[PDB]
Amino acid sequence: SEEEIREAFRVFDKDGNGYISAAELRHVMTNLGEKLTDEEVDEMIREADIDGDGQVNYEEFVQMMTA
Amino acid sequence: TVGKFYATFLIQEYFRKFKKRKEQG
Repeated sequence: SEEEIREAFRVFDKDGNGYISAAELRHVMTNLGEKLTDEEVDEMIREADIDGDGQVNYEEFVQMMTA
Repeated sequence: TVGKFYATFLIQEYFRKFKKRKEQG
């Protein structure tokens, strides 16, 4: 299945565009599930968002390994 | 840049463990 990651990312998208605003993603990442570190968050959103706009694409992160 | 695949893996198992954990406790 591909819903192993993608279907779990939608559950955060409140825009339905395909890209969430880093700020929101950061607050949920170190809140829901387990507890990571500010380091493991910022760096995670850094390796993904290369543009710097703020709207990071989640499927671009999911289909990354496939790329 | 250094380990994007590693980061990808992080969320991979993160969502996986959470999805099945939510139905466990």
